[PDB]
Amino acid sequence: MRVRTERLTLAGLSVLARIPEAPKALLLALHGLQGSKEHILALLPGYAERGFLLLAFDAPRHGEREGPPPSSKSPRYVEEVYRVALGFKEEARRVAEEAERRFGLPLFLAGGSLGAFVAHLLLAEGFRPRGVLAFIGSGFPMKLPQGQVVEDPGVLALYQAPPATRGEAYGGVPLLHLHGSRDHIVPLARMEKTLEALRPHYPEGRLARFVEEGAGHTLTPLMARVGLAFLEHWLEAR
Amino acid sequence: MRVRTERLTLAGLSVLARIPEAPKALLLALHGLQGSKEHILALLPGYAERGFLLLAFDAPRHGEREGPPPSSKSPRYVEEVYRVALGFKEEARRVAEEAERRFGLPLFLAGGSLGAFVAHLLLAEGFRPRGVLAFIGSGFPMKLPQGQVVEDPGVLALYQAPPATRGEAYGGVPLLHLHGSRDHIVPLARMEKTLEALRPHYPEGRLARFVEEGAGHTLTPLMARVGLAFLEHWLEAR
Repeated sequence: MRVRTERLTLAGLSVLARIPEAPKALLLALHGLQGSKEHILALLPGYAERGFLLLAFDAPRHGEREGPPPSSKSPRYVEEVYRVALGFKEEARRVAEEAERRFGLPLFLAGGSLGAFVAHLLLAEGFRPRGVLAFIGSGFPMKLPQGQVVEDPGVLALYQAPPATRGEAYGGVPLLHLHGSRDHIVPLARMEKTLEALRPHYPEGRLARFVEEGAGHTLTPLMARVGLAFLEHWLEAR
Repeated sequence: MRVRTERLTLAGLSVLARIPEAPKALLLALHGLQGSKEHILALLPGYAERGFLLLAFDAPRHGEREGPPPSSKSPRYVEEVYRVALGFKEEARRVAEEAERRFGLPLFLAGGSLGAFVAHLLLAEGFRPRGVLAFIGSGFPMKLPQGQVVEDPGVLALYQAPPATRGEAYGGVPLLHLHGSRDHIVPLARMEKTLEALRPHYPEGRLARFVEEGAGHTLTPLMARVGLAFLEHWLEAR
């Protein structure tokens, strides 16, 4: 399918869009730390060409928005990363609720790294999309390095009760985690911890994982193809 | 896509074929213990419609062939199960090589349970398809139950040197293991042991796993859909 790149205004932010002629569904994509709305859409080859109306926006301090983004060399890095995440979550929820209204179609969510964590924050807070792809990520915030200072109440609360520890709130929304076995930014074990926390709250067949052996912290074209099949599976179901 | 079913003769065996009107690749499918050629093709919905010419034949002692198959009550159960696997392997390689000569299309393998182990036996002996789907299975033979007697030299050889311990002979052929977390016939850990044995021999990736949380020892529609994405990714690769 031919695909047109265009900008809308939803929930008051500027969203990059890829709209197909006969859209069959929407896909809101949330990028990773140090990423951008152009970056995440480029990592989803063939999706719009198959009928998914893609939408991405820059998280706080990223892309065209005012920086600077968090620096891993700062003792306030973690706090800034999750302040960005909490803002990204609040924005995403509104972007999705509007998008649905402006385009009237089933909506799925995709997030890479920080965006996958935000996808978990959204599900834990009751957001109900038709399915979620969580790439190179986790439902627990990153291990907190020694030497950091965290005083923000929102950030402390996410560490005290990570979203993946609230599986009962996820509504069994279909969820696929896609990961690389050698990821050093989000260790494989944190993705597996997320799946094990969610397991008991998910009806059989609705929760799954795909692991590319040897891959690191990169949303590979293989992961992208598998995620595309997963969204079509739930879109064509029941 | 029009698809028709027919019986062909390849390498002297009766092969069930599901033929699309526009074949872009071949998929030889190898059923599991107590299964049959019709059962394994029925568990691959949508594959022929996407352009895969599916082929399946009955393993020794199964389906239309003189049986019965091995019975778990027998002290020679394991011996008989792996002699069926060795026979099935030798036949499958001849069927695959004839199908490739005849249709000139990229060839992939899919195996379910014992058929997944047969796919491993083929890779360990240097058969080089474009990619392999190993559903609900493992590259190691089952744990030997107490009371089993194994005298067949060919089966003893499989325990002495399981195929997954010969990763260097696999030639980095793309391989995806698809499994259910609650499978007790082939425990999840046997599939993980397979991948860990092969990992050092797949330094360029192309090895992967897909685990459906809550699924058991069945080839689920979600597994089939993910396996079709893996095959299309490798078919399209350049």
